[PDB]
Amino acid sequence: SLQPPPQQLIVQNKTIDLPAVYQLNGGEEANPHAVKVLKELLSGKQSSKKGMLISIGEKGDKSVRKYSRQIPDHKEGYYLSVNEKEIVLAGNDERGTYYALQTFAQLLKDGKLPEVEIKDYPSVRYRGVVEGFYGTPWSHQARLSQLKFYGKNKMNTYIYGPKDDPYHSAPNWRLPYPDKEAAQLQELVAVANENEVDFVWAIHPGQDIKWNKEDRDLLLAKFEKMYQLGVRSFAVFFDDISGEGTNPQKQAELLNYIDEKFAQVKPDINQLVMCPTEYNKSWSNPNGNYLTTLGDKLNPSIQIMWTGDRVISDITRDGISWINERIKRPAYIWWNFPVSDYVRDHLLLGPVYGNDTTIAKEMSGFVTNPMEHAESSKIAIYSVASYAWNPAKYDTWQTWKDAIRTILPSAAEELESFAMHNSDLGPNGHGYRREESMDIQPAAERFLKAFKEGKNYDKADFETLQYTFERMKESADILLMNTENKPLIVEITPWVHQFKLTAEMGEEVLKMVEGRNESYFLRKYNHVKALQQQMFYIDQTSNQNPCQPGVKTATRVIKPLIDRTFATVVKFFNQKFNAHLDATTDYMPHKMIKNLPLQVKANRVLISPEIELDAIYPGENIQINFEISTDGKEWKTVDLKQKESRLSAGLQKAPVKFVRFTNQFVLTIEK
Ligand SMILES: CC(=O)N[C@H]1/C(=N/OC(=O)Nc2ccccc2)O[C@H](CO)[C@@H](O)[C@@H]1O
Ligand SMILES: *CCC(=O)Nc1nc(N2CCOCC2)c2ccsc2n1
Ligand SMILES: [Ca+2]
Repeated sequence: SLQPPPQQLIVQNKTIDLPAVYQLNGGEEANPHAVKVLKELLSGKQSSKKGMLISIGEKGDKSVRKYSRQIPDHKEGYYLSVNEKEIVLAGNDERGTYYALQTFAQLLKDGKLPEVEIKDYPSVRYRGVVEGFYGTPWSHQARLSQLKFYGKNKMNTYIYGPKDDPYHSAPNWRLPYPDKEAAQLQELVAVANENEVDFVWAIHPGQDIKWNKEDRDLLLAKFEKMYQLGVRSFAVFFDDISGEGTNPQKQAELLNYIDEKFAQVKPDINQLVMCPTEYNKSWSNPNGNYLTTLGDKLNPSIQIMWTGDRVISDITRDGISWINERIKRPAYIWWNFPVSDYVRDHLLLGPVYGNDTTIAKEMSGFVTNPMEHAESSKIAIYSVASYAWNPAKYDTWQTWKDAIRTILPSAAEELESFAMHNSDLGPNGHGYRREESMDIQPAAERFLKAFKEGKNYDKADFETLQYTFERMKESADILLMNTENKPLIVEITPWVHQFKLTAEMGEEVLKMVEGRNESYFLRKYNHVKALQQQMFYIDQTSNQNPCQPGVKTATRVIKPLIDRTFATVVKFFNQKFNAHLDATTDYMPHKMIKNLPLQVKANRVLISPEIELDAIYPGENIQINFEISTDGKEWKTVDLKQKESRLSAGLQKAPVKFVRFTNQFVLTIEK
C-alpha cells in the first residue's frame, strides 16, 4: 500500500530483482538528498559500467534526457519506472526526485521490485504540520524524529510555533534565542533541509506589539537572526490576542513591510505566512470588515491561515468558499486535529476524516496542529500527508491502519486495539467529537437495553464484550513492554494502565451478571470497588497538567457500559437479597450530605456543575458561584466577597475537614 497514493500508477504483476550489478546514471547531477537514499538501498550491490541501468535526475540533467516527456509538469512531480532492463527516477525538480525515491523505497520488498510505471505530484502545494499548541513544546529529539517522518510521507512544511515558547511569543519574542536553543534550531533546519521540509519559524508578537518603528525593527532583527541560523520561511501569528495588535490595517502593513524589506531582499526565502486574529467563521465579525481588509491590503504572495467554520472543524466546500471570497486567495488551512490542549486527559488516536476531498484547488496549504505527544500524533500526521497529497483517493480507514503498521510494526494489532477505544474527546467547549468503539457499540447497546428493562440478552453479545475486554488486556500488556518505539510507549503508558484497569473492571462486572451465588457476587463486587480506587489513583497521579489533569480512556462507549451495568446489577442484588450495596461507579474519598458527585482535581475539591474530607488539610480558598469546621462540632463562619456572581474568600491555612452552607463550588487545600 503506497502512501500517499500516487496520482497515476500502472502495475504489471511481474517482479524484478534489485540489480546485484547495476550502473548508476546521474549520481553527480541529481538531488544529493535523493542519491543518498538511493545508495543506501543499493549498498552491498556492485556499481559497474555494464549492469542494469538506473537513471536518476531532475528535468534538465543529462541523465534523464530520454524521459523528458514522462516527467509531469508540476511542482514536486516525478516519474518512476521499473521494468526488465532499466529503472528511472526522474523529478520535475530536486524535491520531485527525492519524492521519487520515497515511493521507490516502499516498492522495494524482500529485495524484489514490481514492474511499474508511476507519474505523481501533489494536489496541495504546502502540506505538513504546525506545532502551534498550548502546553509542553515538543522535545528536540521528538522534532528530529518528526522531520524524518515528514520526508518519508512527502510533507514539505513544518511550522514552528509552540504557544509556550517564550522566544516565540510573549514577552521575549524580541530576544534572540540563547546559544543552546539556537544551536538546536540550527540542527533542526539542517535536518529539515535533508528531508526536503521547509522549516517555517513563526512569531507571535501581537499581544504587546506597539505599532511604532521600535518593535517593527526588533521583529525584523529577530527574523534576521533566525535567517542566520538557516531559516528560510517565516510566519507571523496574530491569533488569541486582544488590544491594538488586532488591527487588520496594521497587520497587513507589517507583513507587506516584511515582504518588501526582507523576503524580497533575500535570495532564497520561500514561504511567508500570517495567521489572522479572526481565523474561523464563527468568531469573525459580521458587522466589521476584518477579513476583507486583510484580503485587499495583504500582498498576493502572502498566505493567510484559517481553521474552518469553527476553531475545531472539518473543512467543507461551502466553508472554504466563504473564506476565499473575503481574503481574495486560497486559504492556508490550519486544522486543529489531533491537538488536545483543551482536553489534555484524552489521547486522540482515531482516523482523520470529515474534510471534503474535492477542494484541493481551493486551498493553498493544509497543516495539522498535533498533540503535545509527538509520536502519538504520527497516526493523524501520516493520514493528513496522504489526504493532502492525493485527496481524490484518500481512504480514511485504510490510511489509519497503514499509519499504525508504520509506527509500530511489531505490535500493530495491539496498537490498533488501543487506538480504536481512544478516539473521542469527551464533552468540551468546542462541541467537537469523534467516533470511538464503533464495532462493539451495537452489541453493547443491545446488551444494556435488554438488561435494564428485564428482557433477555443475546449470549453472542455477551461473549463479544468478554472478547473485547480480554483483547484489551492483551494489548495493554504487550504495548507496555514494547521496545520498538520507546518514545511512543512513554507517551501512552498512563493511558495504557487506565486502559487495562477498564478491561479488568469490565470482566469482573460481567461475572457479576452471570451471578451464580451470593458470596461469589460479593467477591466480584469487592474486586470492582478496588479497581475503581486504582483508577482514581492513576487519575490523580498521572498526567497532572494544570488544565485537564488525569487520564481518561474508552470514554464514549465502554466506560459508560461498564458503569451502567454495574449500577444496574447492584440494584437488582439489593432488591433480591434486601441489601444496601453502594452503586456508585467513581471512587471518591470525600463525602457530601445532592446526586452531584464530588471531583478531585489537583488540590481542589469541587461539586459537579455539607462536605467532609478524608482528613484535615490547611485551607487555601473557596470559590462559589451563585462556614467551616475541623471536627463537625465547632464551626468558624467566614465571609465572602463578590464581583459578577464570583464569590470567594481565603482560609489562610486554617485546618479544615468540614464545609457547610445554607440560606462553581470549589475548595482549594494545601498539598
Ligand atoms: C489558530 C489556533 O488554533 N490557535 C490556538 C487555538 N485557539 O483556540 C482557542 O481555544 N481560542 C481561544 C479560546 C478561548 C479564548 C481565546 C482564544 O486552538 C488550538 C486548539 O485549542 C490551539 O492549539 C491553537 O494554538
Ligand atoms: C491549564 C492551562 C491552560 O488552560 N492553558 C491554555 N490556555 C489557552 N489560552 C490562554 C491565552 O488566551 C487564549 C486561551 C488555550 C487556548 C486553546 S487551548 C489553551 N490552553
Ligand atoms: Ca540536477
